[PDB]
Amino acid sequence: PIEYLLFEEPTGYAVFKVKLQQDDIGSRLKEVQEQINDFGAFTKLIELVSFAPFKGAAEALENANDISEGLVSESLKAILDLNLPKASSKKKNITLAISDKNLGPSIKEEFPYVDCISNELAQDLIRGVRLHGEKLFKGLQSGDLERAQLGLGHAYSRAKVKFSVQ
Amino acid sequence: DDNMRREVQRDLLLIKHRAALDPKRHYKKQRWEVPERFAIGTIIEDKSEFYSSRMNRKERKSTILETLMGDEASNKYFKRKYNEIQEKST
Amino acid sequence: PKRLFEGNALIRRLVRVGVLSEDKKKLDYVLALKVEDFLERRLQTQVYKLGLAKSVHHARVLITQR
Amino acid sequence: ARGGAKVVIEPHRHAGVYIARGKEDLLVTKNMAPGESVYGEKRISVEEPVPPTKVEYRVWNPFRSKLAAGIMGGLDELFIAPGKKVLYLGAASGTSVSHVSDVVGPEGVVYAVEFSHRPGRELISMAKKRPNIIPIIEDARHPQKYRMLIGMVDCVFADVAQPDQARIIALNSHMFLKDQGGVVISIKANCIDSTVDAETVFAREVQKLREERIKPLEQLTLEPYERDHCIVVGRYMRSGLK
Amino acid sequence: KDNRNSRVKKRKKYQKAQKKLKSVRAVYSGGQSGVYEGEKTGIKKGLTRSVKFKN
Amino acid sequence: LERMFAKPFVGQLGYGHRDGVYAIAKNYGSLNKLATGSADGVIKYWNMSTREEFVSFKAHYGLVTGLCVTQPRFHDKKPDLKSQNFMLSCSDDKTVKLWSINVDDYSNKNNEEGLIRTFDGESAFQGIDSHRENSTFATGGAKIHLWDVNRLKPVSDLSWGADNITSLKFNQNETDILASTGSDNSIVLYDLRTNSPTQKIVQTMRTNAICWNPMEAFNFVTANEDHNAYYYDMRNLSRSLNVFKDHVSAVMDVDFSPTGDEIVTGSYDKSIRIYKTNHGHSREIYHTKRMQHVFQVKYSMDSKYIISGSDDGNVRLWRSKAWERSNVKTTREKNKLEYDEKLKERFRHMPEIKRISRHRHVPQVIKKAQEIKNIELSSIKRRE
Amino acid sequence: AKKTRKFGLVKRTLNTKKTRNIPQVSSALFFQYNQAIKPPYQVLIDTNFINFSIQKKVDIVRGMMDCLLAKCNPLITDCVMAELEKLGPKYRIALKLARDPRIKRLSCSHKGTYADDCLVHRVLQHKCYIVATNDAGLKQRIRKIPGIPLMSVGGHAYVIEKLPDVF
Amino acid sequence: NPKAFPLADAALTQQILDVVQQAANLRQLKKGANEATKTLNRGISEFIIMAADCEPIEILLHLPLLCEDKNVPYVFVPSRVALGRACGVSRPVIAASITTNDASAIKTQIYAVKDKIETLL
Ligand SMILES: [Zn+2]
Repeated sequence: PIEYLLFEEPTGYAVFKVKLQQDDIGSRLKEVQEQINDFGAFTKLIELVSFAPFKGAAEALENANDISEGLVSESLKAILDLNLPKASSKKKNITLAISDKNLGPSIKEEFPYVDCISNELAQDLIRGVRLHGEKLFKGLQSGDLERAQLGLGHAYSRAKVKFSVQ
Repeated sequence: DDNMRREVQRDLLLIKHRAALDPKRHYKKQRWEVPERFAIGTIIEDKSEFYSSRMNRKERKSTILETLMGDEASNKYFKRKYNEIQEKST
Repeated sequence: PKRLFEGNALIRRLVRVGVLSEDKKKLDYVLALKVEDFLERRLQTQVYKLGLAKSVHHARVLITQR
Repeated sequence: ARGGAKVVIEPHRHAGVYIARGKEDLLVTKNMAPGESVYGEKRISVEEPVPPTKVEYRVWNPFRSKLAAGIMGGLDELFIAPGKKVLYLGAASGTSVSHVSDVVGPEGVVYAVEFSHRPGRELISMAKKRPNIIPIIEDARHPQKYRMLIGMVDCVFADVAQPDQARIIALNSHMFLKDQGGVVISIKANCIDSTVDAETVFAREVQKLREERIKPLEQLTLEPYERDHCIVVGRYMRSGLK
Repeated sequence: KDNRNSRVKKRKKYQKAQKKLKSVRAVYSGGQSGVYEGEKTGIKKGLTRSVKFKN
Repeated sequence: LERMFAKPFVGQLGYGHRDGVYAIAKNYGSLNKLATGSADGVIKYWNMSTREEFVSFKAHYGLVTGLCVTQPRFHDKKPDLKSQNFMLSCSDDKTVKLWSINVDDYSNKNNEEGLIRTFDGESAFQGIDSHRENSTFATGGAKIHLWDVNRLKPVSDLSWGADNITSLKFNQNETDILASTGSDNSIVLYDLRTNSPTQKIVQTMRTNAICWNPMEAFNFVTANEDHNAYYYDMRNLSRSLNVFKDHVSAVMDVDFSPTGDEIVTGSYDKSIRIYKTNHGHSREIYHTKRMQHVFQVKYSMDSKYIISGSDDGNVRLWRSKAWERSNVKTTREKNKLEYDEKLKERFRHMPEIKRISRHRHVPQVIKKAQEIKNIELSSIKRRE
Repeated sequence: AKKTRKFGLVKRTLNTKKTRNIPQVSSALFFQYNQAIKPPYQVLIDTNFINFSIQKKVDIVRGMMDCLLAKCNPLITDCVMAELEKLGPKYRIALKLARDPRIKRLSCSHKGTYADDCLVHRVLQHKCYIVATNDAGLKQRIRKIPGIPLMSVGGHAYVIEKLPDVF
Repeated sequence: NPKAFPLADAALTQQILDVVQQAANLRQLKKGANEATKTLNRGISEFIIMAADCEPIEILLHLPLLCEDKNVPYVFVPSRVALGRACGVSRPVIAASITTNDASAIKTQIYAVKDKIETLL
């Protein structure tokens, strides 16, 4: 019961709809771990649904800072509001797989009909998505992830340190 | 390649026989067959080691063999050792 | 009662000898003691450590030299 | 020794590093920003054949780089290659991350991770003179705090001294380390268990790796450079440790 | 004379054994003394002095 | 290919229990979670996805005789069903204890770890189960008591007469029907809406355990010490629907697959057997040199796996069908596999195929016991 | 190669004729001293050891305390545990012992279940343990290793062999 | 000011200054910013004590860089004149280095103070 997952990226947020569930007990087995590595089987387990790209470098930077501190940004708020179905706020909440335990509560207190998950299974799904990366986007236009990462890392670190031209 | 070939061959042979340049060094026992590639080069100090390790301008010789010549204690030790090894050969 | 009396005696004896540190006042650390600890407490070692001597044999000699 | 003698470069066994022979040998890596030495190390220059260009080398100082000491002692399978993306846990400054950069080359990247701010600042400077490094000044116990910035490294090298070293390594390897990945750990026994001794600390830490699903491959006690240190090379196996 | 005095014989024996140990396995002595002169004794490419975890 | 791909054993759960396993209870809600308990007195709450354990309480001074896993319905509050799970141990030293477990299933918060409540008893308790969707448990010691979570005194007394009661089980559907097994080798159905025992059958030997089935709601199956498992209809208790046969010592536990068509039994002989509800002979036998006296068996809520607690102290877990790897299968492969199964169901009874697909290797103790038992039955039959 | 050809060539021969890896020595070891085994010790238990202990009625933990006058942390590897298990029902008592809360278990990523091989590797690798047994073949191999103390069971209580500080 | 971040309280200052005087007596202590930096370069330092009211603070503030680069514990204490007394010299000292020597009598003290410094870091 892992209906959706959220994946943050240097160029914006992505949201995937889980199609099948890998069996929960067998997860430590050679066979399911290999299907996470392989690309053919990961597509059977996951299809992308949404992708909101960041506006510019500054907006990406502050968004990464808020992800670090564990808050929800305006952009994340919007994309979740758009993708996630509205179930009853009392029974049958919708399951979303995130990467950060500390991100959980903020998402909840913004969306009381969603339930975050960071399990062994959800961490495996995040890992597979991160491994395959751009092949999963079916061609949706994304910046070069590696250059994005270099720029973002440098900006993040300079921000924390207070690097100065003086 | 086959220019500067004589000088580079001398340097390579010297390095292969480096165990005998000094009575005080005693390197580990390795064969050192000549590599397929290499590129002899210069060592550059930092500005902060000008007395400790910076070498000179007039002691800068274009080859390890000729700087070995320029050093003097090496020269007298070599000529001595060669003298007695020759007298034992004879 | 026997354990308590005799054990406390043994621990304070070792602590005052200097073998055992203050913070390890427990019979378990007593079990963890060793020969190097006792030798480190000997006098010649202490001279050499405090610096009145230059070697352990210099120290030995001094001590017996009065 | 002195910065005049003439040396003979040569390839090492490990792709990416070189041996400089002479009256006495050295370990070297090709520079990437030729013309500057990041921490004052004597640095070789050769010529490469329009006028020929000058290619510049740098020297590993084994008493300063734990990886250098490991290389010089002799590690069978080092996992840092001339094209691979390496995560680096604990880069105080360029003293060894710059050399890992020089050995991964222009293709592979290197994610330097540090916690404090002063060496972080100089790490930023070096990392901006060098393209491969991306510097991250986040704590190394919170990969979720810097997960936007790293993707699927090939091997992690670890030089954190913290006692909870193996937990740190497990977190970061699970979260970013590709499968069948390389892990190199630098263990400092005094700074893990100050009371019990070094062989005990090593055996304990090796078992902790064997727990967190890294099959350790080899183990080296790097003596004549550092006192009571070790580096363990192991393989993240992630699926059937057996 | 190393039989006339006992502890002298043990002293000299210990010094000799210290040297032989320095031969058997690399021993830690201080660290770098001057500036990094270079590995005075030679780098061997194909030795691999490390303990391997067999299966 | 089936014979060369049958690889049942899939792995065990951590380092195990010190002193043999005697209580297992799967969480009927989730799928990772089970709770095991040992004659040491130490109960553990396993995460089977990672083969790890959440906690490990030293619960009781004596044996742990029963485990239930649940969520209570307190009236003081509503304990978080999402951050914590709850577990209920039923001990031999006259206590019942309710524990909390901190479960990582959701990531949706950020104290109160263990032993929420203790229910003192007057007797030694001997089995436990908990009526679902009502938070009401029932414990069989010397007289079965219907307890509520919020009252420390057993709410209701159910007992035919003055006999102790070995074991209990509620049923899955029409959930007010309880069945119980008593040591004057009796099987007694209880109903909770009228709040009374309902009927009684007495067999020739004691029945160790009973499981309703979760798809028919009036059939149950009892593991019985005369080497057998008897499958009964509830409304007509005069006769057994079927008898499941192929064990060679006391049967010790049974469980229904949630699909409702297969049964898994574990005996005091050291083996596991899997049956289909319609046949009456074993489909499959699981056995190891390191597993002994299977005392507890639980079939998994995805129907895919089997957990077996054995008194060598280990909680192994096996595949329900020894083939079906857990990976996801490309549609071509899936069609080929279903085609395989259909074809062999068609030709099941041809002599060559039957010889090959029935050849399964069994321990020498079971082989010899089986031929002896056959000899004795022939003897009985011809003197008759 | 005929016989006379071979003989002739042997005659003529007589007339005419008249990456590697060498593991580093452990930094713990003085020449054979092994100065890295200070109390509290760490003892790798073995199957033979458990069974002989049951035979001679010596407790594990208190027995090693007696033998060494220190604390002894005993450790059981996965191949030692699985060997006891396969031994089976007749050794139910040895297993209920070895599976004690104080016997901490250290795992392994190694093939099959041959505790001899598995043990000898541990002590080749680390040299902070002391091996416990009564098995002759393993005893011989461990003696061949330098500086590894060997605690056998014998007589009425455990004996220890290569510890300089047996007392 | 967080620039002198780890600043010892009264008790830790007591034990620090006591081991500083002990090391000055057994002559395992290097006194002064420059000599401290020299020991730091040579990697012979067990740990570093600094003053917290230097005029100004940066002149020794350079040290924490090398300290936490090479993993050598460092700690600030309130008064440089107190540090000078503790060292046993006629003039106020601002930064001193407790060196490392296996053949020392004060071994266990230095290790206790270094333990607590690391905990505080
Ligand atoms: Zn093993």
